[PDB]
Amino acid sequence: DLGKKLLEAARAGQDDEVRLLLEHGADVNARDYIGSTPLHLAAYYGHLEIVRLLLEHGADVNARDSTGTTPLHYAARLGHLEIVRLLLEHGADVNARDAMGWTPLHLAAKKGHLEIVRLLLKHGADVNANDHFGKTAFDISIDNGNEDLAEILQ
Repeated sequence: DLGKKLLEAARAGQDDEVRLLLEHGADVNARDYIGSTPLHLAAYYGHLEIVRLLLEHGADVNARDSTGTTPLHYAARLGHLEIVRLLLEHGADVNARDAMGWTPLHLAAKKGHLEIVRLLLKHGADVNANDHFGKTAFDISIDNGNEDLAEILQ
């Protein structure tokens, strides 16, 4: 159906094809078999323009897949700064927790993405949020010995 096509196009970074499918009425929140939406896949693969088009056509900014992962979780983990920025501006839940209890801040902390960390903090990320391991993003920075991040967070 059109939603399957939309999922594939979003994943592939096909700006024009996504716009075409949306204009022919593809379900903007179509789900794959793990509950990914197109916005998840665009966030994962770093397709800014596609995230923009999807939001414009009423994509759920706070969709969760079957594991509780949101698009912002992917963008934060995979280092896509400008996707983090756009998602945040469209109302992404800065403190969403995935199945492990990780917020975007935790995930950006794990991968050492300093500008994402700072941007998350500007938009109200909870520096005291504990994951299911009992760790804050600051604990993670101390466990990775990432001085720059620990300095930002401490």
